[PDB]
Amino acid sequence: MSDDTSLELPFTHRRNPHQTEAADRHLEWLQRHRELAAVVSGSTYTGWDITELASLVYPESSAEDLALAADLMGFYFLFDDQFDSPLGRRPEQVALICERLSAIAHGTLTAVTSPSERAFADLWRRITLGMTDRWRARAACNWEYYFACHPAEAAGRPPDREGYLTLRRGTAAMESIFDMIERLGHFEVPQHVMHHPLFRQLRQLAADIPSFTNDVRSFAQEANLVMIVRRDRCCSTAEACAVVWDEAQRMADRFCDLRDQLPDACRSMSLDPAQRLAAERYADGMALWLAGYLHWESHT
Amino acid sequence: SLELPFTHRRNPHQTEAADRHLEWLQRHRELAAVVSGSTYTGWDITELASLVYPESSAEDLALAADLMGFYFLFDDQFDSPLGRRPEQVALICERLSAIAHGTLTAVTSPSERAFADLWRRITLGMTDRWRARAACNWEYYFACHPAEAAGRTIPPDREGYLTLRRGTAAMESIFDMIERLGHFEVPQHVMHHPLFRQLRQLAADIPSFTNDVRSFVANLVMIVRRDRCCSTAEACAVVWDEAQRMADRFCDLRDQLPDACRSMSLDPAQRLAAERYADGMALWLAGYLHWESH
Repeated sequence: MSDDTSLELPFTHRRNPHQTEAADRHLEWLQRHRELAAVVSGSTYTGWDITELASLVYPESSAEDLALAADLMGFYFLFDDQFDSPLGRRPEQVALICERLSAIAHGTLTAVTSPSERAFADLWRRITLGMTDRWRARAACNWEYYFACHPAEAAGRPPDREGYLTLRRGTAAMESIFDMIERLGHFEVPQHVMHHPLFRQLRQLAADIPSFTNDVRSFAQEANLVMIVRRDRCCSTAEACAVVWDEAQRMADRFCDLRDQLPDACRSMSLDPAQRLAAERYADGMALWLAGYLHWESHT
Repeated sequence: SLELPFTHRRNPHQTEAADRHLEWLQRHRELAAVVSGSTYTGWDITELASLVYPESSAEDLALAADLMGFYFLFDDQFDSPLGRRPEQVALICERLSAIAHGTLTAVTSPSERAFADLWRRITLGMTDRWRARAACNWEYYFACHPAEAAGRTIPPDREGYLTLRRGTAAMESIFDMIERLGHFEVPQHVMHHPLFRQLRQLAADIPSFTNDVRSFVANLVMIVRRDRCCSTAEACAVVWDEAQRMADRFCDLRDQLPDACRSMSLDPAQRLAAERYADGMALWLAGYLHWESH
């Protein structure tokens, strides 16, 4: 698929005005976590364009919070790359590593003893600043979900669609990435907005879309939905790419239809003005995340 | 009847647990008094508990009965003729989530007193790490009720209906209880392995589907019939057949469990926990389905 083509949305991406300052802060973090960063070359790391990604996906965050987003995305890209290796083919070893990382999220790790553990403990300290213990409980469970999927990924080393997508939802870390909308916006969403079915659907759709578009973008290089569809349908490669892209487009359309229905949903619960504003900041945060992500993805 | 390749089991401690459950209802009289005596016993709650957690001790089976009784009694208060104001439901439910997270100032209402008892009993013996997920799943259940109350005012959209029902059915907390009533916690890379995540979602969804077919506009049969412009019989069949397909998939996945565990080189203790977890969901399904058919 052309890097020219984009998913259709009725709004465009935005870019954080603090991108340069946050990039400088991110470079300092990489220096403080040199052992973690050294697992790939400077050229590979720059190729990822991590600070560009952070700026597009959280475009309303402060300089300090944008730097945290950058550090976080760099951790995700570096963590996972560590398993593109013979270690990544040893699920029991992966399970030990990932159990220790979850223990950090839940406050039970006795001592940090690896570069990944040290980097994640720094990030987690910063992530939980200013957030309620109640928010922290869900954020910690979503980190555990992410870490805990990695042994299955290692065991996997052609899967069925449902198994593949179930694994992908975990390894994509989108639940934590959307938890960060609250932390980087300094607010917490009212529980009966968070769990209203309109909002639960916005979150699932915006979480799923990037996994679909990423698999189309990455198919050439590469456990990929385009391959699964091509096999299952016995169709051409270009046909399989279109099937996957078009399902992403259907999800995007449904996301936007539900966003149009948000004011009626809020009024139906008689939200007060502060609750209504939180609901909008949450929905808009997921929308701007998506638009920014898609722009980054088409330019790399 | 929904078909499974294994049968239900029944807890041998049913009578003792039922007596302990009657004592709990006596202690929470104001909550219990909200419905008639014939209506409550027409549910029989301890029968359900005995069938869906058939390997629990007497003491733990009593906790399961008290919990199931709470779900029915708590939800009854929102079953008014015209529905409760959603923002009033939101206040009620925010206070209950606060109990689960340890932040409620004072336990005041009958529902609050009952839930504080149940939550203390549920958390005893479990790690704070387990409690974080269990609390979040209680919070999910409580937090869905304002949306449910709004829905009473006006058939909903299918995807939105099933998104709501997954929350109000409380199946995530009900499966959290497999660990608490079994006195074990499952290894994280078993719990989040895609085989096990699908087992859990399938077993959570099946009872919502069969319950909607059995109870005759917020109902999946009505939604299907309207969307397909089909007959009542075709719509029931669509919903019932979908339930059967999910049960069939559940059992296929359960057949693949040994290979999945070996692929991760689980040790014997971890493998046993994986089996206890999967068997717990399987027995919950078989027992529920038996109870539902009477």
